[PDB]
Amino acid sequence: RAPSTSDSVRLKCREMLAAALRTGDDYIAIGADEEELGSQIEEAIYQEIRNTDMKYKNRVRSRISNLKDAKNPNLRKNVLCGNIPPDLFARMTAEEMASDELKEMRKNLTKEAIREHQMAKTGGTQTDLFTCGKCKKKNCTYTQVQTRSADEPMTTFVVCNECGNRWKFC
Amino acid sequence: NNELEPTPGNTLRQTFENQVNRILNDARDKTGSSAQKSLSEYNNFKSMVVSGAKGSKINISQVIAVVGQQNVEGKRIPFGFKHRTLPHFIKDDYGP
Amino acid sequence: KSMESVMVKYDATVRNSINQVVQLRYGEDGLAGESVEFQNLATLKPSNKAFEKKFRFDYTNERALRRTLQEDLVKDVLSNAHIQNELEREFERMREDREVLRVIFPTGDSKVVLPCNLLRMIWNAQKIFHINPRLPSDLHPIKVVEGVKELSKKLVIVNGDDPLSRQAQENATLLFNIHLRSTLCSRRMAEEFRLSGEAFDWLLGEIESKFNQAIAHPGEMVGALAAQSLGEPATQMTLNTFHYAGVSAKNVTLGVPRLKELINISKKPKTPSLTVFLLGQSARDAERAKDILCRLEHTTLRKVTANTAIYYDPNPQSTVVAEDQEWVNVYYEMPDFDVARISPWLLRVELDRKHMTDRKLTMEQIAEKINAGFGDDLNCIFNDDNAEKLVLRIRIMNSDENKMQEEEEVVDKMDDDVFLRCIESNMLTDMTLQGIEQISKVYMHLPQTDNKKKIIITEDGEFKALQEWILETDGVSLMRVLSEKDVDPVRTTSNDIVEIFTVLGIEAVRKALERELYHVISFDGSYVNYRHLALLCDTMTCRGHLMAITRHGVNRQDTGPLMKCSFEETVDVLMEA
Amino acid sequence: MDDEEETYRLWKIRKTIMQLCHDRGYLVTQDELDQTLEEFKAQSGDKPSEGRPRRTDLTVLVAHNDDPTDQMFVFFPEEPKVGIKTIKVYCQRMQEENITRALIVVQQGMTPSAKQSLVDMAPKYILEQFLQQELLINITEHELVPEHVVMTKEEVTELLARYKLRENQLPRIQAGDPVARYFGIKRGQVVKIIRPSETAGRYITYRLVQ
Amino acid sequence: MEPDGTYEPGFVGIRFCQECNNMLYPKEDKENRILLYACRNCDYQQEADNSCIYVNKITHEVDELTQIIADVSQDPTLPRTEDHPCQKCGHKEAVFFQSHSARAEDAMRLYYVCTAPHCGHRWTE
Ligand SMILES: [Mg+2]
Ligand SMILES: [Zn+2]
Ligand SMILES: [Zn+2]
Ligand SMILES: [Zn+2]
Repeated sequence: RAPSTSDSVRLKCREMLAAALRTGDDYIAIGADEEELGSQIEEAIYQEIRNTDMKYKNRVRSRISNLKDAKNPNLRKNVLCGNIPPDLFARMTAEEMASDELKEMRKNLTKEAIREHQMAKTGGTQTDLFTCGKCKKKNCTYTQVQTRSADEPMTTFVVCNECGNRWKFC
Repeated sequence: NNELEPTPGNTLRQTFENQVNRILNDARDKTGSSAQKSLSEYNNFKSMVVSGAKGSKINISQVIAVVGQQNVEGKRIPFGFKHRTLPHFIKDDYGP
Repeated sequence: KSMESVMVKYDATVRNSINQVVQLRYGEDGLAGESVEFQNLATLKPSNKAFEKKFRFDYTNERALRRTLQEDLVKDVLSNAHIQNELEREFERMREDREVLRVIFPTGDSKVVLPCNLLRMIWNAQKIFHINPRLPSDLHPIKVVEGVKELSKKLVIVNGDDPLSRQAQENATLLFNIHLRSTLCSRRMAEEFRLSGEAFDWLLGEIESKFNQAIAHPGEMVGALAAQSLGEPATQMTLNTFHYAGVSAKNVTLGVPRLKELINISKKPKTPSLTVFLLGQSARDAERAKDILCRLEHTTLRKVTANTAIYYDPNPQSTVVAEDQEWVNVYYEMPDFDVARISPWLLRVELDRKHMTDRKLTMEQIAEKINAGFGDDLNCIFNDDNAEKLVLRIRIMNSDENKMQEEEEVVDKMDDDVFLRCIESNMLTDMTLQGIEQISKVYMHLPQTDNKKKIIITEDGEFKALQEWILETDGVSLMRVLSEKDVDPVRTTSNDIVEIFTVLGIEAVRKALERELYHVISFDGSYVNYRHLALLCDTMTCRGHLMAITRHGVNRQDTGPLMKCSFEETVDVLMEA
Repeated sequence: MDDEEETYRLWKIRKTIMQLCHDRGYLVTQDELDQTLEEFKAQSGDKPSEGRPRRTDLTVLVAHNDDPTDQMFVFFPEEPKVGIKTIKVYCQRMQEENITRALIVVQQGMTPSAKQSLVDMAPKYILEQFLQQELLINITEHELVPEHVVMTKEEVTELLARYKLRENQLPRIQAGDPVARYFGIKRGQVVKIIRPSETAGRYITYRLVQ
Repeated sequence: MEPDGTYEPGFVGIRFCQECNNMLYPKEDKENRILLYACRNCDYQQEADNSCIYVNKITHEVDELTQIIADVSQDPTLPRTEDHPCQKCGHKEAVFFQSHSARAEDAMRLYYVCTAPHCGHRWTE
């Protein structure tokens, strides 16, 4: 039992959602009432927006398109078998609900790679020779600059980044 | 083979150029460290470096062990010619 | 030529030629730069238990011969209640100073320049008096305590019989005074230095004489002296040599080119940046940091777009692109009346799914952003996020009622395709989706496993450091980056100076400018004594507005014409005078 | 906009101006100081966005320095750019209430005639201008900015005397300086700046406003 | 349909005028759903074929086996390879090289050109 509406627009949006659920006739091998469920979906959406706004229409329409996916009928089957209530369906569980293999894996591995673009980032000049005179760690850096010179000859300057300590070969 | 896999904060070209520079610097430093050790106590050269009179460890490295990667403007020798540094080399030779 | 007129005056406040005050005692402390030396501050001692163990003079003394060691005197003073309260008066003050000193040096560095090396002098007392390091002494601790009070009074650098002057005296020797008291504590003398009473007496006389000698001489041309002392290491090392470090370092100009950039008060630095710090979960999680970074990163639609196309399709319900046909099924109810009004010229955009993911942006936010920017005229619709191809479908609408060729259409019959290119030109170049203003395509995501940052205090009292994420950015909009959520509004800083002034105000420039100068000098490895740098920055800010040391900076100063003519502009200034 | 993030902004500028009022010496509740966004969301009822006030009603009175010169008033206009007309109506409200000092926090830009007229009304009654972006944070908590203390005219008299100076000989600070603006201090007055130091450890300086 | 369908709708600049040989521009017929291309200086007009008149940023016209003219193989300063089997002829002697373009882009991928007269065939690896 779901509340009917007297608005022409809401009624039409309901049959469109029912029409979207009728795709592939999956509802048949379950025998569920896709029109009532669609009405509950629409009502549940309405409970959040409470307007006939574009943002409501877009949200319904994006629900519709995601239900119309030919690459993932198993999502629709999951909704049709009542494993996903309409109030849940009202809000996405994923940025373009794609759970049930294929796209979620692809989206996840894509989430791996874009997070991979930060990981090490990039660091370390890299000699790891001398040991620090403060925090006693051997992870250290060296500078080589100005040759010959007059009174401050080319010396090896060693800095411990690890605590900003700086010394020379001395 | 296109299998190098760029470091998270560089392009593929920059990663390669960073990586060879890391290895060739690492090479000079190992052979450099090796000669300072192989030297004895009587080497007057060690007496001038150690007192702090003139020169440095890297100076010792350069006369006896190996001079290493020359540089200009902060990177390896430029391709003065089309895809070569001197006419003597093959085109697009990124070796040492 | 800028500093030359600055010198110590006989009341000791350093002033320039027109007699304006630069500092109230030279280099903030009255001490000349010839006789100061590096010293360690014992008192930054890590654990609270070790500090209490080391410094507190014991009263719970062992019932055994306990105390006849080190001193033969304590048999005399084991019973005095007053001596117990007075030492407790000393230790609580030390523990209070200890708290003040942590605020002074947030970096937990214990190396400071001071006059009169107290360890070496104390070591000098043991040497001369021939004090056995393992015998009982005749020294009295109250003598030390009162002697140290007496010695502090003796160490006056400027007279103070006045409460303001008395306060100016107390803070202007604070760092030396805590150093003195923490080193010359009763337990320190007793447990470690073993000095005798006359030995202590000589030690007071020595610290007294060398400290008084150390003070700066009024008359010194400290302005001239400071300018050459900074000038000299600038001659040394690195025209423009590069130092490979982390991901960054196409960053901050190094050396003399940075000295010129900084000192000129450049409106257009060669490499402006902000070091942004993060808070909450965002200070320890990579993905959270990714989210804040995304909001910050100035991305424009052009950066995001994979492809564009323009198509001739008057009626969607017969689309020239047969594959688009399903969105028409999808979008028949999308304002169904004005499909009779939309122009037959079509714009189509294709978006990359990986790149769109990295910005974590949604298609509806873009449609709403572009719709809001251009207005209701620019009619936008978009696709299902789960499609393998990402597409944005754009037409252009009008105001319906008013467009009936009233006169000749106030557009001058501009071609509509061509106007659609102008929409595409501007739509890409202008649209600042999520990212707001100019920090450019360039961000850096750094782990500070590097330097001396993100350190705090702990229940142990020690300066356990954190390792946390920070964001280096090539950018200038310091003001907005502070305003954003999860960005630490305390530590976030810039290498730029003109922007620091606008946002934070003249005192913050004095600090940041000293830090930036300090930073170039440390890189080049050579050390410059702090007084000299403080004096330069103070000379530059005194007027209120930043005084670049160039003819458009220092030659606007209300100094006399005859000085200003010998600088650069010469004839023009004499003509103007 | 029409989003909760806006509330956070309104909340955050409210926190900053309250700290500013507090730092000028005015009496304010510590509970107001501690008031979080979730508390605010109920305590002012920032509704669900669209409805009424989150501004005109956010408008607040503050009245507490220890010396009873009586109230200060803080106003948050609605429109993106405020015209002289709204300032004038506001002026009528402050006059009829007989306010002592007004702080105006504007949404975006400023009419140049409004700034001018704001300048010209100053000798009669005194009047401040802040852009909202400058109040989205609290600059006084930044790691670079030292402790500023406004001095009372008498304490300055004692300062010039004890050093034997003249006001002109002092170091200077712009009137239009962000910290000067933040205290809302007027031209001619002196501000005492206290700094951490690498040698004395603590160094005290003074600045004349001009 | 499929995402495998190549992206070449016909960029197309020239098919200029047939009479005075100047450039054609699109222009509308609201009456017949037809695009027309007209010379601006004459009355000549003709319908367009594709509704496409402009695209930008294929972002990947990788240009890997195009423009690279086969005569490149005669160049003595390019590295000959003993690496065998041109993919067309049963003969080794491929000449190879990086990028050779300022969009260098960042490519490190080798391009191989067979050098014996039986091919001229080129291919990436
Ligand atoms: Mg010499
Ligand atoms: Zn270290
Ligand atoms: Zn023609
Ligand atoms: Zn072949």
